[PDB]
Amino acid sequence: MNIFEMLRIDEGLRLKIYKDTEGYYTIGIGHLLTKSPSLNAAKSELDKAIGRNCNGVITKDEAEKLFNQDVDAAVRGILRNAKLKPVYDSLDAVRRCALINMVFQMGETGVAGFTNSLRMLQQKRWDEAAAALAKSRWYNQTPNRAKRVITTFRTGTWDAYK
Ligand SMILES: [Cl-]
Ligand SMILES: [Cl-]
Ligand SMILES: [Cl-]
Repeated sequence: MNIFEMLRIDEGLRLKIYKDTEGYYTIGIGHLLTKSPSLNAAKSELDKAIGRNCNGVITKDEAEKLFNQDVDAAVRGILRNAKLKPVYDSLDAVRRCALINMVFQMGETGVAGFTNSLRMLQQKRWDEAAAALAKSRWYNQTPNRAKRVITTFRTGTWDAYK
């Protein structure tokens, strides 16, 4: 099980524009196009992103090229961020995927706001961290994917995805 398989499980795969759980226009493997209400602002974002007139529809390969990009972006953003980098440095390989997950989903900034949780991860206090993470809107909005990730951090195993 790797980061790509973990996120394919978490976000699904869709070849036509769609709305995410928060109502925003998405495509492929949780690739956020726009926050804007405009289905038209979304088709343009899409074409900008693919480099073709897509008309809200893409291929699998395309969907995969975008995923490649986003995961890479997610990793480079952690490794560059002052609050995130030390945490990641301190983690084992499995818990590392867990922080990649959260960052792909909520961006660097939002994950960087979970101060206390970050602190307990870095200190290796698994149960405490799991407890704080849960006290979040994130947990309340997408509880199943959240518990999965939260379990990844508590355990250090792929149990929850297996
Ligand atoms: Cl926190
Ligand atoms: Cl809460
Ligand atoms: Cl969920």
